[PDB]
Amino acid sequence: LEFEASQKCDLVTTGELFFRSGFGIGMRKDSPWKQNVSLSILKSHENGFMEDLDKT
Amino acid sequence: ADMIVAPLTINNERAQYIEFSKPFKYQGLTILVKK
Amino acid sequence: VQLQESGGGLVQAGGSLRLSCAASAAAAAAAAAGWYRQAPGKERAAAAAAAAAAAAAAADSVKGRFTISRDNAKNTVYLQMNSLKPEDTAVYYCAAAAAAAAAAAYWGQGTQVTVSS
Amino acid sequence: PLTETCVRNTVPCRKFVKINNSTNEGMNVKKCCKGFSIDILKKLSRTVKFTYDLYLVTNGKHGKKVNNVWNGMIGEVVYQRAVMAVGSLTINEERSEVVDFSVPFVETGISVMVSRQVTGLSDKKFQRPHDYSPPFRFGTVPNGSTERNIRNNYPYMHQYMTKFNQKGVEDALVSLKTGKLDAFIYDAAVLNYKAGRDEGCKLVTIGSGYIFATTGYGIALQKGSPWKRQIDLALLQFVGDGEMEELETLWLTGICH
Ligand SMILES: *[C@@H]1O[C@H](CO)[C@@H](O[C@@H]2O[C@H](CO)[C@@H](O)[C@H](O)[C@H]2NC(C)=O)[C@H](O)[C@H]1NC(C)=O
Ligand SMILES: *[C@@H]1O[C@H](CO)[C@@H](O)[C@H](O)[C@H]1NC(C)=O
Repeated sequence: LEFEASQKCDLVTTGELFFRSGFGIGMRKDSPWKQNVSLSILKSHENGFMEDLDKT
Repeated sequence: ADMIVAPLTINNERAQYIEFSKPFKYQGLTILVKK
Repeated sequence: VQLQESGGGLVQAGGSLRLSCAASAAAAAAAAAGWYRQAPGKERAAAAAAAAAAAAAAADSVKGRFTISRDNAKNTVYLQMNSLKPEDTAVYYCAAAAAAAAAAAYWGQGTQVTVSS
Repeated sequence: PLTETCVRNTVPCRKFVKINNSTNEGMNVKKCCKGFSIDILKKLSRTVKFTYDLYLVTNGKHGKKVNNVWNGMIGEVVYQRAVMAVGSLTINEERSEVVDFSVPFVETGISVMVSRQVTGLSDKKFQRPHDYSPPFRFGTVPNGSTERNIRNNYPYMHQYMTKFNQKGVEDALVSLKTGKLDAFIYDAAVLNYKAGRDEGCKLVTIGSGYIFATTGYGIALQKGSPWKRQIDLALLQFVGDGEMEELETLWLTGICH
Protein backbone atom coordinates (compact mmCIF):
# COMPACT_ATOMS: atom_id res chain seq x y z
CA LEU A 1 0.00 0.00 0.00
CA GLU A 2 2.84 2.42 0.78
CA PHE A 3 4.50 1.80 -2.59
CA GLU A 4 1.18 2.08 -4.41
CA ALA A 5 0.40 5.39 -2.71
CA SER A 6 3.89 6.64 -3.56
CA GLN A 7 3.41 5.72 -7.25
CA LYS A 8 -0.33 6.33 -7.73
CA CYS A 9 -0.86 9.77 -6.23
CA ASP A 10 -4.05 11.27 -4.73
CA LEU A 11 -4.29 8.26 -2.38
CA VAL A 12 -3.10 8.23 1.23
CA THR A 13 -2.90 5.73 4.08
CA THR A 14 -4.32 6.62 7.49
CA GLY A 15 -3.05 5.54 10.89
CA GLU A 16 0.12 3.91 12.15
CA LEU A 17 0.86 0.20 11.90
CA PHE A 18 -1.23 -1.74 14.41
CA PHE A 19 0.53 -5.07 13.87
CA ARG A 20 3.95 -6.64 13.36
CA SER A 21 5.02 -9.52 11.13
CA GLY A 22 7.63 -10.51 8.57
CA PHE A 23 7.96 -11.81 5.04
CA GLY A 24 9.94 -14.94 4.33
CA ILE A 25 10.51 -17.94 2.10
CA GLY A 26 8.78 -21.21 2.90
CA MET A 27 9.88 -24.83 2.47
CA ARG A 28 8.33 -28.22 3.09
CA LYS A 29 9.26 -29.58 6.50
CA ASP A 30 12.51 -31.54 6.95
CA SER A 31 13.97 -30.22 3.73
CA PRO A 32 17.78 -29.96 3.51
CA TRP A 33 17.82 -26.53 1.85
CA LYS A 34 16.43 -24.65 4.86
CA GLN A 35 19.56 -24.42 7.00
CA ASN A 36 21.82 -23.12 4.24
CA VAL A 37 19.28 -20.73 2.73
CA SER A 38 18.64 -19.22 6.17
CA LEU A 39 22.38 -18.97 6.82
CA SER A 40 23.08 -17.29 3.48
CA ILE A 41 20.21 -14.80 3.54
CA LEU A 42 21.58 -13.28 6.74
CA LYS A 43 25.04 -12.83 5.21
CA SER A 44 23.47 -11.22 2.15
CA HIS A 45 21.45 -8.87 4.37
CA GLU A 46 24.57 -7.93 6.34
CA ASN A 47 26.45 -7.18 3.11
CA GLY A 48 23.79 -4.72 1.91
CA PHE A 49 22.71 -5.95 -1.53
CA MET A 50 19.17 -6.24 -0.17
CA GLU A 51 19.47 -2.66 1.05
CA ASP A 52 20.79 -1.54 -2.34
CA LEU A 53 17.93 -3.17 -4.26
CA ASP A 54 15.42 -1.24 -2.15
CA LYS A 55 16.29 2.21 -3.51
CA THR A 56 16.06 0.64 -6.96
CA ALA B 1 6.82 -27.58 -5.87
CA ASP B 2 9.29 -27.48 -2.98
CA MET B 3 9.68 -23.74 -2.33
CA ILE B 4 7.71 -20.50 -2.39
CA VAL B 5 9.27 -17.10 -3.09
CA ALA B 6 6.47 -14.60 -2.55
CA PRO B 7 5.41 -11.94 -0.03
CA LEU B 8 4.16 -14.54 2.44
CA THR B 9 3.12 -13.53 5.93
CA ILE B 10 4.24 -15.71 8.83
CA ASN B 11 1.47 -16.75 11.21
CA ASN B 12 0.42 -19.55 13.55
CA GLU B 13 -1.78 -21.29 10.98
CA ARG B 14 1.18 -21.86 8.65
CA ALA B 15 3.95 -22.52 11.17
CA GLN B 16 2.51 -25.94 12.01
CA TYR B 17 3.45 -27.49 8.64
CA ILE B 18 5.91 -25.40 6.58
CA GLU B 19 8.95 -23.92 8.32
CA PHE B 20 9.50 -20.31 7.25
CA SER B 21 12.90 -19.01 8.35
CA LYS B 22 14.82 -15.74 8.75
CA PRO B 23 12.49 -12.91 7.66
CA PHE B 24 14.09 -10.53 5.17
CA LYS B 25 11.72 -7.53 5.24
CA TYR B 26 9.48 -6.41 8.10
CA GLN B 27 6.03 -4.96 7.48
CA GLY B 28 2.79 -4.26 9.29
CA LEU B 29 -0.80 -3.30 8.46
CA THR B 30 -2.28 -0.01 7.24
CA ILE B 31 -5.54 1.31 5.76
CA LEU B 32 -6.19 3.22 2.53
CA VAL B 33 -8.43 6.27 2.18
CA LYS B 34 -8.95 8.66 -0.72
CA LYS B 35 -7.30 12.07 -0.38
CA VAL C 1 34.26 -29.00 48.34
CA GLN C 2 37.55 -30.55 47.20
CA LEU C 3 38.43 -32.77 44.24
CA GLN C 4 41.43 -34.91 43.28
CA GLU C 5 42.91 -35.58 39.84
CA SER C 6 45.09 -38.50 38.75
CA GLY C 7 45.95 -40.75 35.83
CA GLY C 8 48.94 -39.07 34.19
CA GLY C 9 52.26 -40.42 33.02
CA LEU C 10 54.43 -40.80 29.94
CA VAL C 11 52.96 -42.52 26.88
CA GLN C 12 54.26 -42.68 23.32
CA ALA C 13 52.39 -40.85 20.57
CA GLY C 14 49.26 -42.65 19.44
CA GLY C 15 48.81 -44.26 22.86
CA SER C 16 45.99 -43.88 25.35
CA LEU C 17 45.40 -42.91 28.97
CA ARG C 18 42.61 -42.77 31.56
CA LEU C 19 42.62 -39.58 33.63
CA SER C 20 40.23 -39.25 36.56
CA CYS C 21 38.93 -36.58 38.93
CA ALA C 22 36.83 -37.36 42.01
CA ALA C 23 35.16 -35.43 44.82
CA SER C 24 33.00 -36.15 47.87
CA ALA C 25 29.41 -34.98 48.11
CA ALA C 26 25.93 -36.31 48.73
CA ALA C 27 24.30 -34.44 45.85
CA ALA C 28 26.65 -35.62 43.12
CA ALA C 29 23.84 -35.87 40.53
CA ALA C 30 23.93 -32.15 39.70
CA ALA C 31 27.43 -30.84 38.90
CA ALA C 32 28.87 -29.69 35.60
CA ALA C 33 32.22 -31.42 35.17
CA GLY C 34 34.74 -29.83 32.81
CA TRP C 35 38.32 -30.49 31.74
CA TYR C 36 40.79 -27.64 31.38
CA ARG C 37 44.20 -27.56 29.70
CA GLN C 38 46.97 -25.00 30.19
CA ALA C 39 50.31 -25.43 28.42
CA PRO C 40 53.38 -23.24 28.99
CA GLY C 41 52.88 -19.95 27.17
CA LYS C 42 49.16 -20.41 26.45
CA GLU C 43 46.01 -19.46 28.32
CA ARG C 44 43.79 -22.06 29.96
CA ALA C 45 41.59 -23.86 27.43
CA ALA C 46 38.47 -25.99 27.59
CA ALA C 47 38.68 -29.57 26.35
CA ALA C 48 35.53 -31.52 27.22
CA ALA C 49 32.31 -31.01 29.16
CA ALA C 50 29.33 -32.89 30.57
CA ALA C 51 25.95 -31.34 31.33
CA ALA C 52 23.46 -32.02 34.12
CA ALA C 53 20.90 -33.31 31.63
CA ALA C 54 23.35 -35.79 30.11
CA ALA C 55 24.60 -34.13 26.92
CA ALA C 56 28.17 -34.31 25.67
CA ALA C 57 30.06 -31.47 24.01
CA ALA C 58 33.50 -31.97 22.50
CA ALA C 59 35.81 -29.14 21.47
CA ASP C 60 36.42 -28.96 17.73
CA SER C 61 40.16 -28.43 18.22
CA VAL C 62 41.14 -31.99 19.18
CA LYS C 63 37.72 -33.48 18.44
CA GLY C 64 37.55 -37.27 18.41
CA ARG C 65 40.78 -37.99 20.31
CA PHE C 66 39.27 -38.41 23.79
CA THR C 67 35.88 -39.14 25.37
CA ILE C 68 34.08 -38.19 28.58
CA SER C 69 31.97 -40.25 30.98
CA ARG C 70 30.33 -39.78 34.36
CA ASP C 71 29.07 -42.37 36.84
CA ASN C 72 25.98 -41.28 38.75
CA ALA C 73 26.41 -44.07 41.31
CA LYS C 74 30.06 -43.39 42.18
CA ASN C 75 31.38 -39.86 42.65
CA THR C 76 34.14 -39.80 40.04
CA VAL C 77 34.47 -38.51 36.48
CA TYR C 78 37.22 -40.13 34.41
CA LEU C 79 38.38 -39.01 30.97
CA GLN C 80 39.28 -41.66 28.40
CA MET C 81 41.86 -40.29 25.95
CA ASN C 82 43.08 -42.03 22.79
CA SER C 83 45.39 -41.45 19.82
CA LEU C 84 47.79 -39.18 21.67
CA LYS C 85 49.63 -36.41 19.84
CA PRO C 86 52.46 -34.12 20.97
CA GLU C 87 50.05 -31.17 20.78
CA ASP C 88 48.26 -32.52 23.87
CA THR C 89 51.18 -32.15 26.30
CA ALA C 90 49.81 -30.12 29.22
CA VAL C 91 48.44 -30.43 32.74
CA TYR C 92 44.74 -31.32 32.72
CA TYR C 93 42.41 -30.02 35.43
CA CYS C 94 38.92 -30.84 36.67
CA ALA C 95 36.27 -28.44 37.93
CA ALA C 96 32.63 -28.04 38.96
CA ALA C 97 30.20 -25.12 39.33
CA ALA C 98 26.70 -24.11 40.49
CA ALA C 99 24.13 -26.12 42.70
CA ALA C 100 24.81 -23.70 45.56
CA ALA C 101 28.25 -22.52 46.62
CA ALA C 102 30.11 -19.29 45.85
CA ALA C 103 33.56 -18.27 44.60
CA ALA C 104 32.93 -20.66 41.74
CA ALA C 105 36.11 -21.87 40.07
CA TYR C 106 37.60 -25.05 41.52
CA TRP C 107 41.03 -26.35 40.62
CA GLY C 108 42.97 -29.45 41.60
CA GLN C 109 46.70 -29.79 42.14
CA GLY C 110 47.20 -30.95 38.55
CA THR C 111 48.22 -34.01 36.52
CA GLN C 112 50.83 -33.68 33.79
CA VAL C 113 50.49 -35.79 30.63
CA THR C 114 53.58 -36.16 28.43
CA VAL C 115 53.46 -37.23 24.77
CA SER C 116 56.77 -37.61 22.95
CA SER C 117 58.85 -39.96 20.83
CA PRO D 1 14.43 -4.98 53.47
CA LEU D 2 10.82 -4.87 54.71
CA THR D 3 10.50 -8.65 54.34
CA GLU D 4 13.90 -9.56 52.79
CA THR D 5 12.12 -10.02 49.45
CA CYS D 6 10.50 -7.84 46.78
CA VAL D 7 6.94 -7.33 45.59
CA ARG D 8 5.14 -9.96 43.51
CA ASN D 9 5.30 -10.03 39.70
CA THR D 10 9.10 -10.14 39.89
CA VAL D 11 11.51 -13.06 39.63
CA PRO D 12 14.47 -13.60 42.01
CA CYS D 13 17.95 -14.00 40.53
CA ARG D 14 21.28 -14.95 42.14
CA LYS D 15 23.88 -12.36 41.18
CA PHE D 16 27.51 -13.36 41.63
CA VAL D 17 30.11 -10.99 43.10
CA LYS D 18 33.90 -10.72 42.90
CA ILE D 19 34.26 -10.56 46.72
CA ASN D 20 35.61 -7.62 48.77
CA ASN D 21 39.14 -6.77 47.60
CA SER D 22 39.47 -10.45 46.60
CA THR D 23 40.53 -11.18 50.17
CA ASN D 24 38.23 -14.22 50.54
CA GLU D 25 34.65 -15.56 50.37
CA GLY D 26 32.41 -13.63 47.96
CA MET D 27 28.72 -13.99 48.74
CA ASN D 28 26.05 -15.21 46.35
CA VAL D 29 23.55 -12.50 47.28
CA LYS D 30 19.88 -12.92 46.43
CA LYS D 31 18.59 -9.82 44.65
CA CYS D 32 15.46 -9.96 42.51
CA CYS D 33 15.51 -8.47 39.02
CA LYS D 34 12.86 -7.36 36.55
CA GLY D 35 12.48 -5.72 33.16
CA PHE D 36 11.07 -6.41 29.72
CA SER D 37 12.83 -9.57 28.53
CA ILE D 38 12.33 -11.28 31.88
CA ASP D 39 8.61 -10.51 31.88
CA ILE D 40 8.00 -12.26 28.56
CA LEU D 41 9.27 -15.63 29.79
CA LYS D 42 7.22 -15.39 32.99
CA LYS D 43 4.06 -15.33 30.87
CA LEU D 44 5.66 -17.74 28.39
CA SER D 45 6.39 -20.43 30.99
CA ARG D 46 2.72 -20.54 32.02
CA THR D 47 1.88 -22.58 28.91
CA VAL D 48 4.96 -24.80 28.42
CA LYS D 49 5.31 -25.71 32.11
CA PHE D 50 8.88 -24.62 32.82
CA THR D 51 10.82 -24.43 36.07
CA TYR D 52 13.62 -21.92 36.01
CA ASP D 53 16.39 -20.17 37.92
CA LEU D 54 18.47 -17.13 36.95
CA TYR D 55 22.07 -16.06 37.44
CA LEU D 56 23.67 -13.09 35.72
CA VAL D 57 26.90 -12.85 33.77
CA THR D 58 30.45 -13.13 35.07
CA ASN D 59 32.84 -11.52 32.57
CA GLY D 60 32.53 -9.41 29.43
CA LYS D 61 29.35 -7.87 28.09
CA HIS D 62 28.13 -9.87 25.09
CA GLY D 63 31.00 -11.77 23.51
CA LYS D 64 33.60 -11.96 20.78
CA LYS D 65 35.26 -14.86 18.97
CA VAL D 66 38.95 -14.08 19.53
CA ASN D 67 41.87 -16.52 19.31
CA ASN D 68 39.36 -19.25 18.37
CA VAL D 69 37.60 -19.15 21.74
CA TRP D 70 34.44 -17.51 23.11
CA ASN D 71 33.41 -15.74 26.32
CA GLY D 72 30.02 -14.29 27.18
CA MET D 73 26.51 -15.67 27.06
CA ILE D 74 27.32 -17.03 23.62
CA GLY D 75 30.38 -18.54 25.26
CA GLU D 76 28.19 -19.83 28.07
CA VAL D 77 25.74 -21.61 25.76
CA VAL D 78 28.39 -23.26 23.58
CA TYR D 79 29.80 -24.83 26.75
CA GLN D 80 26.33 -25.87 28.07
CA ARG D 81 26.27 -23.40 31.01
CA ALA D 82 22.53 -22.96 30.47
CA VAL D 83 20.17 -24.62 28.02
CA MET D 84 18.34 -21.35 27.36
CA ALA D 85 19.75 -17.81 27.03
CA VAL D 86 17.71 -14.60 26.95
CA GLY D 87 18.30 -10.89 27.34
CA SER D 88 19.75 -8.35 24.95
CA LEU D 89 21.11 -10.65 22.24
CA THR D 90 21.71 -9.67 18.61
CA ILE D 91 21.17 -12.04 15.70
CA ASN D 92 24.05 -11.97 13.21
CA GLU D 93 25.99 -14.10 10.76
CA GLU D 94 28.77 -15.21 13.10
CA ARG D 95 26.46 -15.93 16.05
CA SER D 96 24.10 -18.20 14.12
CA GLU D 97 27.10 -20.17 12.84
CA VAL D 98 27.60 -21.92 16.19
CA VAL D 99 24.28 -21.57 18.04
CA ASP D 100 20.68 -21.65 16.84
CA PHE D 101 18.20 -18.79 17.12
CA SER D 102 14.43 -18.46 17.36
CA VAL D 103 12.01 -16.21 15.47
CA PRO D 104 12.60 -12.55 16.41
CA PHE D 105 9.86 -10.56 18.13
CA VAL D 106 11.11 -6.93 18.07
CA GLU D 107 12.71 -5.16 15.11
CA THR D 108 15.89 -3.13 15.50
CA GLY D 109 19.23 -2.31 13.88
CA ILE D 110 21.84 0.43 14.22
CA SER D 111 21.48 4.20 14.30
CA VAL D 112 23.34 7.41 15.12
CA MET D 113 22.54 10.01 17.78
CA VAL D 114 23.64 13.66 17.67
CA SER D 115 22.91 16.77 19.69
CA ARG D 116 20.31 19.45 18.93
CA GLN D 117 24.46 17.75 10.19
CA VAL D 118 24.92 14.75 7.76
CA THR D 119 22.83 12.13 5.78
CA GLY D 120 24.11 8.74 6.94
CA LEU D 121 26.59 5.97 6.08
CA SER D 122 27.33 7.41 2.61
CA ASP D 123 27.50 10.99 3.82
CA LYS D 124 30.74 12.50 2.56
CA LYS D 125 31.38 13.87 6.05
CA PHE D 126 31.76 10.35 7.44
CA GLN D 127 34.05 9.40 4.54
CA ARG D 128 37.10 11.44 5.54
CA PRO D 129 37.98 13.77 8.43
CA HIS D 130 40.02 15.93 6.04
CA ASP D 131 37.36 18.66 5.87
CA TYR D 132 37.96 22.30 6.77
CA SER D 133 36.30 21.99 10.19
CA PRO D 134 38.22 20.33 13.04
CA PRO D 135 37.53 16.59 13.39
CA PHE D 136 34.54 15.36 15.38
CA ARG D 137 34.18 12.12 17.33
CA PHE D 138 32.20 8.88 17.52
CA GLY D 139 30.82 6.90 20.44
CA THR D 140 30.95 3.34 19.09
CA VAL D 141 31.13 1.27 22.31
CA PRO D 142 33.91 -1.31 21.84
CA ASN D 143 33.68 -5.08 22.28
CA GLY D 144 30.19 -5.03 20.84
CA SER D 145 28.06 -6.37 17.99
CA THR D 146 28.14 -3.38 15.63
CA GLU D 147 31.93 -3.09 15.75
CA ARG D 148 32.41 -6.56 14.29
CA ASN D 149 29.81 -5.72 11.63
CA ILE D 150 31.41 -2.31 11.03
CA ARG D 151 34.83 -3.88 10.48
CA ASN D 152 33.33 -6.10 7.78
CA ASN D 153 32.52 -3.53 5.09
CA TYR D 154 35.11 -0.73 5.29
CA PRO D 155 38.04 -0.52 7.72
CA TYR D 156 39.36 3.05 7.60
CA MET D 157 36.53 4.40 9.75
CA HIS D 158 37.15 1.92 12.56
CA GLN D 159 40.87 2.67 12.92
CA TYR D 160 39.75 6.26 13.40
CA MET D 161 37.34 4.97 16.05
CA THR D 162 40.24 3.20 17.79
CA LYS D 163 41.65 6.53 18.99
CA PHE D 164 38.50 7.44 20.94
CA ASN D 165 36.42 4.73 22.61
CA GLN D 166 33.55 5.50 24.98
CA LYS D 167 32.61 3.50 28.08
CA GLY D 168 29.22 2.48 29.43
CA VAL D 169 26.04 4.16 28.22
CA GLU D 170 25.22 6.99 30.63
CA ASP D 171 28.85 8.11 30.55
CA ALA D 172 28.63 8.43 26.76
CA LEU D 173 25.48 10.56 26.63
CA VAL D 174 26.71 13.17 29.11
CA SER D 175 29.96 13.45 27.15
CA LEU D 176 27.94 14.19 24.02
CA LYS D 177 25.87 16.70 25.99
CA THR D 178 28.99 18.48 27.25
CA GLY D 179 30.54 18.41 23.79
CA LYS D 180 33.29 15.81 24.04
CA LEU D 181 31.79 13.81 21.16
CA ASP D 182 29.58 14.58 18.18
CA ALA D 183 28.22 11.33 16.64
CA PHE D 184 27.23 8.40 18.85
CA ILE D 185 26.73 5.05 17.10
CA TYR D 186 24.84 2.20 18.77
CA ASP D 187 21.82 -0.03 18.25
CA ALA D 188 18.50 1.75 17.72
CA ALA D 189 16.32 -0.31 20.08
CA VAL D 190 17.80 1.53 23.07
CA LEU D 191 18.60 4.96 21.60
CA ASN D 192 14.91 5.56 20.90
CA TYR D 193 14.19 4.79 24.57
CA LYS D 194 16.90 7.09 25.94
CA ALA D 195 15.82 9.96 23.69
CA GLY D 196 12.24 9.37 24.83
CA ARG D 197 12.64 9.38 28.62
CA ASP D 198 14.90 12.41 28.53
CA GLU D 199 14.97 16.07 29.59
CA GLY D 200 13.91 18.69 27.06
CA CYS D 201 13.98 16.38 24.01
CA LYS D 202 17.34 17.89 23.06
CA LEU D 203 18.67 14.58 21.67
CA VAL D 204 17.16 12.96 18.57
CA THR D 205 17.99 10.33 15.98
CA ILE D 206 18.80 11.36 12.42
CA GLY D 207 15.95 11.47 9.92
CA SER D 208 12.48 10.06 10.55
CA GLY D 209 13.72 7.05 12.52
CA TYR D 210 16.21 6.14 9.81
CA ILE D 211 17.57 2.62 10.25
CA PHE D 212 20.53 0.74 8.79
CA ALA D 213 20.97 -3.05 8.63
CA THR D 214 17.57 -4.00 10.01
CA THR D 215 17.79 -6.85 12.51
CA GLY D 216 15.65 -8.62 15.09
CA TYR D 217 16.03 -9.68 18.71
CA GLY D 218 15.28 -13.20 19.87
CA ILE D 219 16.08 -16.05 22.23
CA ALA D 220 18.97 -18.44 21.50
CA LEU D 221 18.89 -22.13 22.45
CA GLN D 222 21.37 -25.00 22.35
CA LYS D 223 21.86 -26.75 19.01
CA GLY D 224 19.77 -29.85 18.36
CA SER D 225 17.61 -29.53 21.46
CA PRO D 226 13.97 -30.68 21.14
CA TRP D 227 12.89 -27.36 22.67
CA LYS D 228 13.18 -25.77 19.23
CA ARG D 229 9.71 -26.50 17.84
CA GLN D 230 7.80 -25.72 21.04
CA ILE D 231 9.62 -22.52 21.97
CA ASP D 232 9.15 -21.20 18.43
CA LEU D 233 5.44 -21.99 18.19
CA ALA D 234 4.58 -20.61 21.63
CA LEU D 235 6.48 -17.36 21.06
CA LEU D 236 4.67 -16.78 17.77
CA GLN D 237 1.29 -17.38 19.43
CA PHE D 238 1.55 -14.46 21.86
CA VAL D 239 2.31 -12.11 18.94
CA GLY D 240 -1.04 -12.98 17.39
CA ASP D 241 -2.96 -12.50 20.64
CA GLY D 242 -1.99 -8.82 20.80
CA GLU D 243 0.28 -9.12 23.83
CA MET D 244 3.52 -7.60 22.49
CA GLU D 245 1.83 -4.22 22.00
CA GLU D 246 0.63 -4.11 25.61
CA LEU D 247 3.99 -5.14 27.09
CA GLU D 248 5.79 -2.72 24.78
CA THR D 249 3.71 0.24 25.97
CA LEU D 250 4.52 -0.20 29.66
CA TRP D 251 8.30 -0.41 29.21
CA LEU D 252 8.56 1.68 26.01
CA THR D 253 7.11 5.08 26.90
CA GLY D 254 7.26 8.19 24.76
CA ILE D 255 7.75 11.57 26.39
CA CYS D 256 8.94 13.28 23.20
CA HIS D 257 6.27 11.48 21.15
C1 LIG E 1 25.25 -26.32 3.56
O1 LIG E 1 26.27 -25.63 2.82
C2 LIG E 1 27.61 -25.99 3.17
C3 LIG E 1 28.52 -25.11 2.34
O2 LIG E 1 29.89 -25.32 2.68
C4 LIG E 1 27.82 -27.48 2.91
O3 LIG E 1 29.14 -27.85 3.28
C5 LIG E 1 29.69 -28.58 2.16
O4 LIG E 1 28.94 -29.77 1.95
C6 LIG E 1 29.38 -30.55 0.83
C7 LIG E 1 28.41 -31.70 0.69
O5 LIG E 1 27.20 -31.45 1.40
C8 LIG E 1 30.82 -30.99 1.04
O6 LIG E 1 31.27 -31.69 -0.12
C9 LIG E 1 31.71 -29.79 1.30
O7 LIG E 1 33.03 -30.22 1.64
C10 LIG E 1 31.15 -28.94 2.44
N1 LIG E 1 31.96 -27.75 2.63
C11 LIG E 1 32.79 -27.58 3.66
C12 LIG E 1 33.55 -26.29 3.70
O8 LIG E 1 32.92 -28.44 4.53
C13 LIG E 1 26.79 -28.29 3.68
O9 LIG E 1 26.92 -29.67 3.36
C14 LIG E 1 25.38 -27.83 3.33
N2 LIG E 1 24.39 -28.56 4.10
C15 LIG E 1 23.11 -28.67 3.73
C16 LIG E 1 22.23 -29.46 4.65
O10 LIG E 1 22.68 -28.15 2.71
C1 LIG F 1 37.23 -4.36 25.68
O1 LIG F 1 38.36 -4.73 24.88
C2 LIG F 1 39.61 -4.35 25.47
C3 LIG F 1 40.69 -4.70 24.47
O2 LIG F 1 41.99 -4.46 25.02
C4 LIG F 1 39.79 -5.04 26.82
O3 LIG F 1 41.01 -4.61 27.41
C5 LIG F 1 38.62 -4.72 27.73
O4 LIG F 1 38.72 -5.45 28.94
C6 LIG F 1 37.31 -5.06 27.04
N1 LIG F 1 36.17 -4.71 27.87
C7 LIG F 1 35.15 -5.53 28.11
C8 LIG F 1 35.23 -6.89 27.47
O5 LIG F 1 34.21 -5.21 28.82
